Amino acid sequence: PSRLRKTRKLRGHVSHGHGRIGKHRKHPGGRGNAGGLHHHRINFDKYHPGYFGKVGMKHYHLKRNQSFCPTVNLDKLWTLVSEQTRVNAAKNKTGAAPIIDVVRSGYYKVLGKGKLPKQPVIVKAKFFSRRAEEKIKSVGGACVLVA
Amino acid sequence: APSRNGMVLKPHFHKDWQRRVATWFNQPARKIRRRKARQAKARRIAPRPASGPIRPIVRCPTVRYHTKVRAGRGFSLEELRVAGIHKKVARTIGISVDPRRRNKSTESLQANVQRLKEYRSKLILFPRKPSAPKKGDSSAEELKLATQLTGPVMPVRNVYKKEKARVITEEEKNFKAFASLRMARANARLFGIRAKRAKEAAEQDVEKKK
RNA sequence: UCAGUAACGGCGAGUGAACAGGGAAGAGCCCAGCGCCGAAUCCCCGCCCCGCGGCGGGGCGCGGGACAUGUGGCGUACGGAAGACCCGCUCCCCGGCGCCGCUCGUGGGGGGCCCAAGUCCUUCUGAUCGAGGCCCAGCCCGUGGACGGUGUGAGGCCGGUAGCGGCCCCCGGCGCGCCGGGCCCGGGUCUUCCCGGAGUCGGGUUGCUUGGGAAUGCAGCCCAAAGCGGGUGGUAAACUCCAUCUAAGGCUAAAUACCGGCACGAGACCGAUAGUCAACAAGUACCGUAAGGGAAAGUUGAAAAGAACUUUGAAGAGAGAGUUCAAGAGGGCGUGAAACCGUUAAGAGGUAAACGGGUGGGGUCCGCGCAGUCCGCCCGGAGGAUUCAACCCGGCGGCGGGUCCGGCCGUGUCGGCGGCCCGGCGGAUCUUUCCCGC
RNA sequence: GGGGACCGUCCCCCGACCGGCGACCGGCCGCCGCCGGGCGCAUUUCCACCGCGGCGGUGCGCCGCGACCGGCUCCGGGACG
RNA sequence: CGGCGACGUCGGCUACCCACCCGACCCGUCUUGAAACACGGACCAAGGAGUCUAACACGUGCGCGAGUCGGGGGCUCGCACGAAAGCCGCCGUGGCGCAAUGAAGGUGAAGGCCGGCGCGCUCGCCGGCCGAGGUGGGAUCCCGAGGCCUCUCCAGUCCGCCGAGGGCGCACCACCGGCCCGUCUCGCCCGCCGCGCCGGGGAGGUGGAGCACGAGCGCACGUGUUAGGACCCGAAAGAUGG
RNA sequence: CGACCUGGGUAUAGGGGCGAAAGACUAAUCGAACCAUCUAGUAGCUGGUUCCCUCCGAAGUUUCCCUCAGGAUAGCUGGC
RNA sequence: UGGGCCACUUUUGGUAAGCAGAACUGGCGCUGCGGGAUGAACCGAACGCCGGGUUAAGGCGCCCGAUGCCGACGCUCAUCA
RNA sequence: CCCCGCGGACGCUACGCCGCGACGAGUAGGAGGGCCGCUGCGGUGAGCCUUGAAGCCUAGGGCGCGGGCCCGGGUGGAGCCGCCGCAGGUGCAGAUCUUGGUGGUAGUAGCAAAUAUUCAAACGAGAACUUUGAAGGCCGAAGUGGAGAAGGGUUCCAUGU
RNA sequence: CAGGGGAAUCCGACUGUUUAAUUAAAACAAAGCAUCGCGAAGGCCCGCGGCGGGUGUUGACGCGAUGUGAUUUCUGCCCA
RNA sequence: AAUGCCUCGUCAUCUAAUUAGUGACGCGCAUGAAGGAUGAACGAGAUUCCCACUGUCCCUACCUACUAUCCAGCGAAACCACAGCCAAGGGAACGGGCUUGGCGGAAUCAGCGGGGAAAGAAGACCCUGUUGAGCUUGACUCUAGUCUGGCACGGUGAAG
RNA sequence: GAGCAGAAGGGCAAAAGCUCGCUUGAUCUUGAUUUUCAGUACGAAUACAGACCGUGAAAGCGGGGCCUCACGAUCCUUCU
RNA sequence: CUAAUAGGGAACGUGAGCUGGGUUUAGACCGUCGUGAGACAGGUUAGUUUUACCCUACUGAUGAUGUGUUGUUGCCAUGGU
Ligand SMILES: [Mg+2]
Ligand SMILES: [Mg+2]
Ligand SMILES: [Mg+2]
Ligand SMILES: [Mg+2]
Ligand SMILES: [Mg+2]
Ligand SMILES: [Mg+2]
Ligand SMILES: [Mg+2]
Ligand SMILES: [Mg+2]
Ligand SMILES: [Mg+2]
Ligand SMILES: [Mg+2]
Ligand SMILES: [Mg+2]
Ligand SMILES: [Mg+2]
Ligand SMILES: [Mg+2]
Ligand SMILES: [Mg+2]
Ligand SMILES: [Mg+2]
Ligand SMILES: [Mg+2]
Ligand SMILES: [Mg+2]
Ligand SMILES: [Mg+2]
Ligand SMILES: [Mg+2]
Ligand SMILES: [Mg+2]
Ligand SMILES: [Mg+2]
Ligand SMILES: [Mg+2]
Ligand SMILES: [Mg+2]
Ligand SMILES: [Mg+2]
Ligand SMILES: [Mg+2]
Ligand SMILES: [Mg+2]
Ligand SMILES: [Mg+2]
Ligand SMILES: [Mg+2]
Ligand SMILES: [Mg+2]
Ligand SMILES: [Mg+2]
Ligand SMILES: [Mg+2]
Ligand SMILES: [Mg+2]
Ligand SMILES: [Mg+2]
Ligand SMILES: [Mg+2]
Ligand SMILES: [Mg+2]
Ligand SMILES: [Mg+2]
Ligand SMILES: [Mg+2]
Ligand SMILES: [Mg+2]
Ligand SMILES: [Mg+2]
Ligand SMILES: [Mg+2]
Ligand SMILES: [Mg+2]
Ligand SMILES: [Mg+2]
Ligand SMILES: [Mg+2]
Ligand SMILES: [Mg+2]
Ligand SMILES: [Mg+2]
Ligand SMILES: [Mg+2]
Ligand SMILES: [Mg+2]
Ligand SMILES: [Mg+2]
Ligand SMILES: [Mg+2]
Ligand SMILES: [Mg+2]
Ligand SMILES: [Mg+2]
Ligand SMILES: [Mg+2]
Ligand SMILES: [Mg+2]
Ligand SMILES: [Mg+2]
Ligand SMILES: [Mg+2]
Ligand SMILES: [Mg+2]
Ligand SMILES: [Mg+2]
Ligand SMILES: [Mg+2]
Ligand SMILES: [Mg+2]
Ligand SMILES: [Mg+2]
Ligand SMILES: [Mg+2]
Ligand SMILES: [Mg+2]
Ligand SMILES: [Mg+2]
Ligand SMILES: [Mg+2]
Ligand SMILES: [Mg+2]
Ligand SMILES: [Mg+2]
Ligand SMILES: [Mg+2]
Ligand SMILES: [Mg+2]
Ligand SMILES: [Mg+2]
Ligand SMILES: [Mg+2]
Ligand SMILES: [Mg+2]
Ligand SMILES: [Mg+2]
Ligand SMILES: [Mg+2]
Ligand SMILES: [Mg+2]
Ligand SMILES: [Mg+2]
Ligand SMILES: [Mg+2]
Ligand SMILES: [Mg+2]
Ligand SMILES: [Mg+2]
Ligand SMILES: [Mg+2]
Ligand SMILES: [Mg+2]
Ligand SMILES: [Mg+2]
Ligand SMILES: [Mg+2]
Ligand SMILES: [Mg+2]
Repeated sequence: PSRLRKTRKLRGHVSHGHGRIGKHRKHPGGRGNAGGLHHHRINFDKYHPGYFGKVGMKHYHLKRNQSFCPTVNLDKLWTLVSEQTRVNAAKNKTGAAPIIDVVRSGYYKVLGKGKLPKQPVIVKAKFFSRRAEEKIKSVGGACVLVA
Repeated sequence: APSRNGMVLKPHFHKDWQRRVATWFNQPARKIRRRKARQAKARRIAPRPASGPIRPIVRCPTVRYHTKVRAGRGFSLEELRVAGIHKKVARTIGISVDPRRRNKSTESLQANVQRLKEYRSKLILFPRKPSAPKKGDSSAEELKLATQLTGPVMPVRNVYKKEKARVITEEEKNFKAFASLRMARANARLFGIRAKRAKEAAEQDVEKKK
């Protein structure tokens, strides 16, 4: 809605909000990121440190699928299965522990943020972290690996 | 000129973009046109499936999608050979065939030949001349049971084997997943240099004994 | 979508793909070569028949020519061929005779002609399509109340509009019996054979190009191949393993593009200095030697009914008269602003006008101005009339009622009698220890 | 692969008790109100008029005057310490 | 309380003309400074200048919420409106968010209280709990001695308000610890179908756009910046083809 | 009477021609013609920038810049 | 916005300057109003539209509001006061 | 336990209404409000209108701080507006602005290069300018003469206005 | 119709040409003088390109490139 | 000297008087040899003097033609914030407007050139711009053409 | 009233000056801070901490010069 | 020569008053400077001087207001001198 804008209020005021002294000129200071090392150096150094220069090794033909590896934390681990699975496991008299295959749910690596409930569980994953494996074993579970 | 905090922006509008702008006001018309063409094609191939030939089961290539299964371009020649369908006859009964796809394992091969056999059982082959049926099918079932299937023929579904809860054994509890992964990475990294050092040690052993 | 990413870049400004994934569409093939087959092949010219609708079929020719310096059939990297042995006879594509299902979201297309209902009553007007009405639940039709015309503003006055409405003419691909010709064996196993595109690849260098970075692609020049070879495997090189394809010959629909063209439909667009330059005898008039540049310009009225006739003047132009609802609409004529000008009326005037504040005078208008508001109660007087209250009958509402009686609503509560046949949908929960694929 | 079992939500019911009849409603009652018709026909009720009537509100057609009260202000007399 | 009231007068501070007193230089603009001997402006009419797209940032409104979003496609007589709307869910592919850190190989966010053991060796094998630590502030909330009542007192019935103190502490802030990745210094252990130039662990500093019971996603609106003709008009020039 | 004047026909075309030379002339244009297009070229520079009321209300200073008629930066401002 | 300028006082260069450059506070710029005849900056005072009262700085012969007080004391004559 | 009276103003668009106190300068600039204004769309006003829309004019009556608005009279002759939302090519005094029109200047500058006209008549409404006659002059054969090229293109010739 | 004349100084020898539209000159040109290149497979030059083209239907008494500027008289020194 | 700053050089001559002219001198700021110096004729070339001649002047007058002027007819343009009497003041430091004073009388005609810092043109001088263009050059970076080497076209025999 | 390398100022006496002896703290590291300042960088500097050392009997002192100046990003190169 | 041949201002008065000798465009020559293009408060030569009809001022020319109309003869405020 153009009826809600400053241009409707700026009718009758000669400079249209841009000043009488400095005016509204075409491109004072350059076009785009002009002069980022010369007369906009303070702005670039203040708000974008690290902007200029190269760091690291370049790698041609990066295929992101090769490095695709989504992760899930142990605090969200039990949400990959149904509520019924966890409840039945909790009230199960035997030592039968449910299997959570995180690859089926769409994750490859199991990270170890958060704590687990005190229920044995078999977790299938491509990769584990050290603390995730330790926390899975501490509740009496097991970590098995898939490819 | 930059103004306080912000994001360094790089718009790609330095190249007379206003001469090449693709508006989409013909998108609803295109949807209508494609829909009408689909309906006309389905009418044209009257009892044959609307979506087209049956496609094979195919596993997606890379490490990101290889847990997923989709429809392929066509059944391989090895699949058709061990299913017993001629490669030049399949395309007339509506089996797509990809002559350039090979089969690297037997599980995919067997899944696709079971797919071909199930389709061949589901097929209703009309006689070439309706008065005289040579070897096509029985008129009793082809008179009533012949209707145009909508959607893909036997759509490819991703099957997940259900894992029943089991008692964790002591071997599973004693398996060290993180250490196994780290040692496997190290072994794959150092396999070649270890072999070279073993060869050099063999040369050292023979020169020392000699 | 990846992705403003990998990468490129005075690594500055800036530039910048691909693969995988999801879809729209989906379709595959042909030579050369190697071989086999008595050149099996092709063009042309004559003569005969069937035809014409784009010129084909069939037949004859001691009729020409092309072609062994290679035509045709089989065959092409997915292997192929020939012999055997075994198995399956399974049925191709053309152009018509008559007729369907009449071809298709209910005609396939093109063309032509048609198909509902007020000009009813009273009125307004110059004219009306306006306003009021039209007993039976309401003027009439409505599968039609889009639109346009008509003297106003119309569903019913007219054209149209709706309709798996009607009639007529023409055109095109779809099945059956037959017609005329072609029309020739397919698969599986084994054996024996046969297998490929060269001044091309590749390398050097130069120039351009790309995101392609010790060189992505292209090209020039020079060098110049191989056959368990060759290409690619995004960091130059050597060795090694592996993966993947098979270059240097060819064809191919669909999805896709479309500011020119033919024909349509529509719009929260513009409304004659706007919108195309062009609503109009506009790429015109006109300008320039030429290339080229390039306008302005819409509106009487319902109907010309476009002012007969008289009169002055040489006429332009007038005064009368007349048409019209209106010429205070009179052919650049709807309305007809401002600037500017003429006249009339009022006022004023030696410090240029004009202006702010405050009064005064005059003028034009306004006030139904001109004996100045209404109304509540009470008092008095003079008059009317149903009837005032209270009771009776009937109807209707408001409120309340232990639920007085129901019907219930929320929340629990048991048997689940009741739902995977006699209710559903889900679950990453268990199973034949009844049943269809190892 | 089916077909079952179980679980979780549901959809209708058979039912007892619980809060309420609610802004989900009917029937009865009780009170109240209104309307219609009777009766009531006159010290009641209502209608219009008159008085230069009284009391209330707003307010005078125009031009004016006065009074007292209060707010602010400028002055002037008198008296006391 | 008085006067005056229809063809002459009554009221109308606005509005027309005129008179007088006081005040009053011509606007726009650049500028320290304009009435300027600074520039533009004879007059009138109509036209005439911060727009749209894309991308960000913050604020605000809405919906859903550890998710959110169908925008591309498809399905619904194909079509007055409707090129709209509706739907899909094994169309959520994908985007953004839910995880950071390192150049990379890669690695990748839970601790506290109470016990017996080695030597409770600045500590390894366990048990039991609880589930993101503590300090100082901290809206709100909770308790609360004691008071506030009636015609009066000896004696309890039920709750209302004030209330010194005390408590649990939201968000947020400051500080101290803790955890994750990089990198240094020191150091002793552990693991094994690969005993290795293998793998894991600890303590103390330090670098990170981190964690420490999520806040995002989509839509709309505003503002600001930017690329585009970019608020409007304006060069001297440069290039291509005639 | 001459390196004379002049008609017509021809030739030379734009970074080119032609010049007894003045940067002269090349269609009233020449120290680079004219026409159309790229092109709405760029401008830190000049001019302009359209309704009302209410509330708040500056700066001409610091640092850096081939910076000195401009910017970024801090300050001063407003809004939430 | 990033051209500033002015005044008291301090202060540098300059013979000086309505010159150039600093410090401090105020002002003008952005600001009208009373006074200084006139005037960006001086003196007083800052502003919504009004009535009454009273002041500031400045004035009170006439212009021009106000001394038209029987104002007080002196000084001064200018043929450029 | 209100009852000879059965009765008792207004209010409270809660985005409303009421009370009290202080305050009010403003360029550049920012913000809010706008029952200010323009054009179009979705709703709504059982809106308005040929018994007169828009537009325009007006010494007419008023309202609002204002932007502006309403009403009367005239002219005009066919369409228009209010409210709730939506959307902009949305408001002009300036730009040596664009296009169009119109002033003062101003009945002014001017209609002054190449010697020069005059008398009578005719036609005619009308004669300094046309035609005829008479006179006086000029070009003075390198012409103000008679013919062509280029260029123009019907200007040539009659008749009429 | 139809020359004012004389004595000198500077510059250019003369005649010629020149900035159309402010400069007619002392500027340019000129004959004369001097230098340079070239024997054609060449000199100088054009051309995007062709063994293309101009000089050239030419041949050193000729083409091409420069300077100075009639006559007369001289034209010195310096190759760092 | 068309070349000399100092310089109006010094001397002579020309005049009453000469920053002029001519002749001469020459340590010549900074003359000079393919250009130096001469020399007839020539020149719409620059300069000085003399004779003659004259309104150039003393010192102005008069006459003629066409205008201007007045009239009939016809009929523009430039320019224009508003306009138009001054003195002083202060002020963007030179006012038509403002302050204080002087004062101010319709409508006009022929002239005139003091003002309107009159009109004409977005100053050409000067500066600025990270705006150009024409030209030059051992400015930076290139380039046509040319010189040279190499490979190819590109072969057959001998001698060294 | 000398000297402390240099400009000047400050500072300094069994010193910071002069002469000897031994040495390489002019070394290897992480942070914090000060100065200019926008509280950015560079440069320079201060106080620490961890190594390894020097000197001295030791306390200690020293990671350059008594203090105030003596210097340098991205990209590229080179070395470790 | 004369009495004397004083000094000045008025946008260094006065270019829609003139002139154009000078400086200060484009042509050209010399000297100096510069490699060169080119430069020289060095010299020399040739080089377009536009508009008034508006307002005012000034010069002259008609007129105008007032005394009823009109005419004759006069006075002198003021200004010049
Ligand atoms: Mg403002
Ligand atoms: Mg500025
Ligand atoms: Mg598809
Ligand atoms: Mg992304
Ligand atoms: Mg590119
Ligand atoms: Mg063959
Ligand atoms: Mg009909
Ligand atoms: Mg109609
Ligand atoms: Mg109709
Ligand atoms: Mg029809
Ligand atoms: Mg590699
Ligand atoms: Mg038009
Ligand atoms: Mg119009
Ligand atoms: Mg006429
Ligand atoms: Mg009319
Ligand atoms: Mg008209
Ligand atoms: Mg009039
Ligand atoms: Mg200006
Ligand atoms: Mg100035
Ligand atoms: Mg001004
Ligand atoms: Mg001035
Ligand atoms: Mg000027
Ligand atoms: Mg200017
Ligand atoms: Mg104008
Ligand atoms: Mg002007
Ligand atoms: Mg307008
Ligand atoms: Mg849709
Ligand atoms: Mg996904
Ligand atoms: Mg706390
Ligand atoms: Mg901490
Ligand atoms: Mg921002
Ligand atoms: Mg523009
Ligand atoms: Mg250029
Ligand atoms: Mg020249
Ligand atoms: Mg332009
Ligand atoms: Mg720099
Ligand atoms: Mg400026
Ligand atoms: Mg100063
Ligand atoms: Mg300012
Ligand atoms: Mg202020
Ligand atoms: Mg002020
Ligand atoms: Mg004052
Ligand atoms: Mg004074
Ligand atoms: Mg007052
Ligand atoms: Mg006074
Ligand atoms: Mg007085
Ligand atoms: Mg004195
Ligand atoms: Mg105030
Ligand atoms: Mg204010
Ligand atoms: Mg506009
Ligand atoms: Mg205008
Ligand atoms: Mg304006
Ligand atoms: Mg005249
Ligand atoms: Mg004349
Ligand atoms: Mg004669
Ligand atoms: Mg002739
Ligand atoms: Mg000559
Ligand atoms: Mg000579
Ligand atoms: Mg000439
Ligand atoms: Mg000339
Ligand atoms: Mg001349
Ligand atoms: Mg000679
Ligand atoms: Mg010569
Ligand atoms: Mg020599
Ligand atoms: Mg001389
Ligand atoms: Mg003389
Ligand atoms: Mg001499
Ligand atoms: Mg010589
Ligand atoms: Mg004056
Ligand atoms: Mg200028
Ligand atoms: Mg200019
Ligand atoms: Mg600059
Ligand atoms: Mg240049
Ligand atoms: Mg060079
Ligand atoms: Mg240390
Ligand atoms: Mg004198
Ligand atoms: Mg002068
Ligand atoms: Mg003058
Ligand atoms: Mg002049
Ligand atoms: Mg001169
Ligand atoms: Mg000159
Ligand atoms: Mg001359
Ligand atoms: Mg006198």
